[PDB]
Amino acid sequence: SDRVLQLKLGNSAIVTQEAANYCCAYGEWPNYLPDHEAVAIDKPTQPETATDRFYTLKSVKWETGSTGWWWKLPDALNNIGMFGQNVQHHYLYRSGFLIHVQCNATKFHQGALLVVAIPEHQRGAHNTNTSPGFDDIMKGEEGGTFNHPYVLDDGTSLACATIFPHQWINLRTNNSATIVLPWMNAAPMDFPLRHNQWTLAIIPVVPLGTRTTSSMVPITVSIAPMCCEFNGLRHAIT
Amino acid sequence: SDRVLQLKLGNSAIVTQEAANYCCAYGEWPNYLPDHEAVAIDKPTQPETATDRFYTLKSVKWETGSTGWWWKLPDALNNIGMFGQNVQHHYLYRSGFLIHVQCNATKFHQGALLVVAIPEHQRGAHNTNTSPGFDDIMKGEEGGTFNHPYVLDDGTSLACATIFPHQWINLRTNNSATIVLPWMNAAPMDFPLRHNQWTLAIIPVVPLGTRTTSSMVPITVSIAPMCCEFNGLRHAIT
Amino acid sequence: SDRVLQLKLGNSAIVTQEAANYCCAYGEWPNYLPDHEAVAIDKPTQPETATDRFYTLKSVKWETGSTGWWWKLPDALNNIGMFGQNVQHHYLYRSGFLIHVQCNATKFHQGALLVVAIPEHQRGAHNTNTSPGFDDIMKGEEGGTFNHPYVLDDGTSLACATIFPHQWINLRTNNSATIVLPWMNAAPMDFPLRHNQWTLAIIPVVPLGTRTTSSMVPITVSIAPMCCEFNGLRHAIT
Amino acid sequence: INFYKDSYAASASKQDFSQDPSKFTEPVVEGLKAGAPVL
Amino acid sequence: INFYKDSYAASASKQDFSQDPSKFTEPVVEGLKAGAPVL
Amino acid sequence: SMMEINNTESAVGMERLKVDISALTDVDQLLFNIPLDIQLDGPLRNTLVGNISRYYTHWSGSLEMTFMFCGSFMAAGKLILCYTPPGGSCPTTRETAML
Amino acid sequence: IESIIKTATDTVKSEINAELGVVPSLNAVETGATSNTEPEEAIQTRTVINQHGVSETLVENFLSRAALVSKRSFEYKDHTSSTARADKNFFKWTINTRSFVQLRRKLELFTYLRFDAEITILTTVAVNGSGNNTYVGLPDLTLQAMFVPTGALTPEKQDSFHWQSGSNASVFFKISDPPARITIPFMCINSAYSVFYDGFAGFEKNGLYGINPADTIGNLCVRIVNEHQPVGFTVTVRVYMKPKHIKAWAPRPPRTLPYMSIANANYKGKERAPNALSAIIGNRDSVKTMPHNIVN
Amino acid sequence: NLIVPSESSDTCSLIGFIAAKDDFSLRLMRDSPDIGQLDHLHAAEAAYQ
Ligand SMILES: Cc1cc(-c2noc(C(F)(F)F)n2)ccc1OCCCc1cc(C(=O)N(C)C)no1
Repeated sequence: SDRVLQLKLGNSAIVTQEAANYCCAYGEWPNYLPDHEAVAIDKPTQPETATDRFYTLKSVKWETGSTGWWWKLPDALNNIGMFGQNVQHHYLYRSGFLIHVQCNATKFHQGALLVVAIPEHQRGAHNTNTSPGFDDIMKGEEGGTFNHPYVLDDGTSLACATIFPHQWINLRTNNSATIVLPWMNAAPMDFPLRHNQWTLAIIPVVPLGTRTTSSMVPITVSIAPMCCEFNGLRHAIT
Repeated sequence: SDRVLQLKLGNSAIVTQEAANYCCAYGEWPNYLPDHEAVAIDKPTQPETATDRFYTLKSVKWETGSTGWWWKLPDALNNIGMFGQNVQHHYLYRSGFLIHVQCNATKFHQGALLVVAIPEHQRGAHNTNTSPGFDDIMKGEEGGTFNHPYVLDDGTSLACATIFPHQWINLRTNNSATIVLPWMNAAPMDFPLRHNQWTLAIIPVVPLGTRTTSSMVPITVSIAPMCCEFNGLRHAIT
Repeated sequence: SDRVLQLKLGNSAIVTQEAANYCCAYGEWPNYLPDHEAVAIDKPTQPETATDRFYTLKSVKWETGSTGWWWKLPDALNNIGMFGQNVQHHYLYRSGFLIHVQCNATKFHQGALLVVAIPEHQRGAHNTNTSPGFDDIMKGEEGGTFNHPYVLDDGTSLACATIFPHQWINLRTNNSATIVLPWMNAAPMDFPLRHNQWTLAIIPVVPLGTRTTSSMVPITVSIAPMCCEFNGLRHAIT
Repeated sequence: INFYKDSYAASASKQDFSQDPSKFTEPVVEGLKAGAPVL
Repeated sequence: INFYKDSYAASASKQDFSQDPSKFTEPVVEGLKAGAPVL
Repeated sequence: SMMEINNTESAVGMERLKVDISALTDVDQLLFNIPLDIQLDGPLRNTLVGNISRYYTHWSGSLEMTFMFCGSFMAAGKLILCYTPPGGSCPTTRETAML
Repeated sequence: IESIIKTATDTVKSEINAELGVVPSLNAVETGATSNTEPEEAIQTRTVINQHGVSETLVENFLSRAALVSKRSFEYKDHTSSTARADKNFFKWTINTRSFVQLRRKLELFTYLRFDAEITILTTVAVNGSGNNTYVGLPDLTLQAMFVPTGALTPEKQDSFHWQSGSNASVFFKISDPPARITIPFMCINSAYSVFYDGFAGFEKNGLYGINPADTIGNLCVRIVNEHQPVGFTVTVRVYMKPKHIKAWAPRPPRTLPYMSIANANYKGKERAPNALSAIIGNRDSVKTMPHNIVN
Repeated sequence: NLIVPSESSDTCSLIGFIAAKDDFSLRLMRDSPDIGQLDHLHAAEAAYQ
């Protein structure tokens, strides 16, 4: 009853038979911007199924020495499908996200992945006074990897990352994690090309292990924007 | 009361002070596809202000020997703004159009332009048995020119073109023409890259003339899609 | 309905067929001094039609290099008709004004005049620490010309002069401007020979231009005092 | 807190929210209507 | 004691005892019941 | 209040308060652009809105630009005025600005 | 029409418009009226409930701020061998609001102003180092500020019998105290001060131009009450004025060129733009040049 | 295009105006950078004479 789940958005659907539950960040659900909170006065465009659908990013391989992976939103989706086109043609965007992380192995495999959505994951640089550059932060669809997951690449602690909305993929228990993210920002809308509201981090707290014949064990991320709206139409910028 | 007009769609607006009236093709107004006429069962996307707005094409010069100009829809708009992106990312589209043609001169100038929207303007070739090719028909935003406007480039008559929705731009009378086009098709929706429902033709029945110092006299076309909807989302094709 | 106007005061009348509207300074109309605001206790004289009538000043020529013109009130009218006599024979005066500025040309002419009534237009001198002298300020019926209209001859901006009651004479649009001025003073009455409540400024923001055969293009000012009253009768001083 | 006997000694008055911008934005005898041509 | 005209000048507000720890301890769509297995 | 659109070395005095337009022999040509920054020294600085606003640090709300054509009665023409929300470069072609 | 406005106006959502005879985006600037085009008529809008306050732009708030109006330094010492132009332990100041540009420009945004004036006097002292470049400490002196109205006699020396102030309002304050403060009422003989006065102050032709005699205030006379010490000090007095209970009329174009004098509006402008006589706004290469164009 | 007859001026001028709508608001008063002084204005000293 809580291990099987189907998510359907637009023309996309996902089914998992080894879920635990799914997390609604801070007990909230995505919604459109209400009139009593709006700032931009132009009529927003709400593409609905054109943008509110699952986009699957490139899979990554879970290796023995893997330190972890991250993707910044909306940066990771800014060049994908109609969501990317709307982002490129509009000065302002707003949306939640539905995140589904997939990783399966055998009953002889072991490992634990922490799947956490970090709001405003401002990254720090290691052993230097220079702030991270644009190329260090904006990785797009490919995402990045943690240099020091122990401190979340920001001088904090991985052990306390559970304060953020998160699930675990414990191979003996489940093969997928689902997190629903509301709009998380100090402003009602934002410029999607210069600010990232959420960071999805997947960190192998317990390394992948087995004594059976080894196989590639990928981790796959599917993200569906929810309640997308865009304001300030102009020419494409990207 | 009938010479001044303002058209506002999305983030675009047009004002003319020398209009005659405006024509609603066959006395109809654009609308969305009703449930009792729909065929495609997927939820359509309706971008609204993102696509239902005025797009201005490249102006053309009205010369003494000008034979006339034409633009095919939706071909002319298939690579412009969010309308173009939605067309490229969807197998099916449906929309009306709001056409505004602009041409101004002095009170010492004379000339008459017929502005007619031809439904299913299937073109013929002159003095050959070979049918027109793809490059002859699909001209995109630049449009084309009439080889033999006298017969509408199709073996018919220009004199009888008034059976189609049309206005005139008579320089001594008005400097703009406005035509509202409903969806005109045998099918509820269509593939926008292979079929053109409407052809806009501007033909100088009375040539431009004056004895005052000559100036460039452009003709400018602005077209706003109305009640756009798209079905069959996939990757961009263009 | 708003382009034709007739003004009738006393034995004078003015008709224009190319007006835009007329401006009532700060949305006010002239009136006599009420009892609850009076200071001087002697019975005032109210000549009515003898003074509340249109006086036409000397016309000025609009040239290519014209910088603009100004007239100070009541100084400009202080020696004209019965208004001048009453001013000369009384220590105190009070009145509004009705200003009508006239300038006509052909449909081949272009130009724009800003017609603004400046309250307390205290003039400054250019490139000197010495304040303007009596002869620089008190020009009478002939008025003066702007040395630096760009800064209104007072170190301020011409661009912001629209904060004052004003109209425009745009040659393609209208050939006259009308402004109704109420009494504008810190005191209920004033000595007319030493203080000017209003300054009428006509500044050619867009120079006169044409390619047709040139003609003299005058600008004519007609000013009618309204609700005149005078106190403190004595011998003529002028 | 004003214990002074003269009223002009009081603190500032920041509660006058009355406005009439038409005195400067529309000082015309004939009011203009929305949409209708001015001229 | 606040005689200032601007409300943000007031002293601190230490009387908001409202809590909702479930926002961080139980942010799951399906609430869990006591004793019953979670999975 | 009037903008100083023509803030160029060639313009003196009130010449800076008007923009001249002439007949062109090419279509869809750009005529002028207006920087929208009130804090920087631009065409909007010496206006009522600009002068008053520069006594403050934060601002919000819509602005309106009004243009008066001061040609002869016999002159005719059509122009397109575009506002581009920020994010990219100022458009240099009509087909981009009209979006 | 007059109305009570506390927040910026809300926006109402709007639909497509195609109506013959209706052109809300067209206007007639020639009438002198500002364009009445609404955002809902120019573009398609959404509904927005605007909660933005407008209180900080109230005229009272805009002008009711303490601003420097007078700053005078004088030597506190034995003035037996001082020149006639030297301030000998006291000074007098003909009150005006035109000496410091920040307050002057804000005041000159209006033609007429009516307000009461809160006056704050701030005093600082420093030991004289000329020759006697030795520090012994700062004395806590007593000062007297006397308001001398029009027609009253001003003191001519630090120990003048005019300081007895039989009817003049005087305030005695110490340097160690918080700055002295008093409220001066609206004292104009008219209903409002004339910020600008296009007239002459006298019945002859040699009177001063641009200063309304109705607004004449008087003189502020400040002395050190203490007799001089064996060593000399430099005393600096700063006077701040804050208008309150303000009424304002007829706003004016702001001052652009630098001020030249406190007696007139004479202008010269900077040598080059910005704020030059021939170019107020800084130059750009052409009307098609975007000064701060964003590239990538 | 701009089209004029031979007798009209071939160059025409536009005047651009700007204003805020009644949804405009401002906050955080500050000293305007549009005015400043580096010395006392002329005749300011005379007030103390
Ligand atoms: C600065 C000052 C100081 C004192 C004073 N100092 O000490 C004392 C004493 F003796 F009681 F202790 N009185 C008195 C009055 C003062 O100024 C009055 C400001 C009024 C005004 C008019 C205008 C104007 O002309 N406008 C706006 C066009 N502006 O402001």
